[PDB]
Amino acid sequence: KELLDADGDILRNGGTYYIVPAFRGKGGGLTLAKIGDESCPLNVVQAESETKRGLPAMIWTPPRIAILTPAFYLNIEFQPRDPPACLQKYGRLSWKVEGESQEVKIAPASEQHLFGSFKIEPYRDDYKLVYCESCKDLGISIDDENNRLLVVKDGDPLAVRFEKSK
Repeated sequence: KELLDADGDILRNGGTYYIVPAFRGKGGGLTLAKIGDESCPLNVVQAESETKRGLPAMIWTPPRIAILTPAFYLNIEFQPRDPPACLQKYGRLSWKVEGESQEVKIAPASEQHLFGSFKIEPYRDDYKLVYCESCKDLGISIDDENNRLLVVKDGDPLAVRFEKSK
């Protein structure tokens, strides 16, 4: 199966997309939030408002191939226009999974791996994101303050689509 954006174009290696929900009524696209006692927004979350596309995400794999497929391991990097000061010296805001909490967060730059651990898979009529420590679905878990945390949640994936950032 081919990985397509919402227009029908195959996803590009190194392309930038908004990662938006395929279903209505439970939040918008993927973005960052500060959680708990953290002063910096290091958690990947779904936007509370369905009207929001979230942050552009650059998706890439080391092989010098022009398109992406479900077989490739991916790095996913948020590219905000106006990153908060605490994240301005990162260079790349790459996703990781924290092993003990299973939360998707932004990695320190020194921790980023050449091959990422994410993949994109068809899911019903849309797509899902998976994390490969076998691979497990990423889904949403609500915290005490109603933040919609992106977490490993095997069997309850967040269904997503990809919109070109432009």
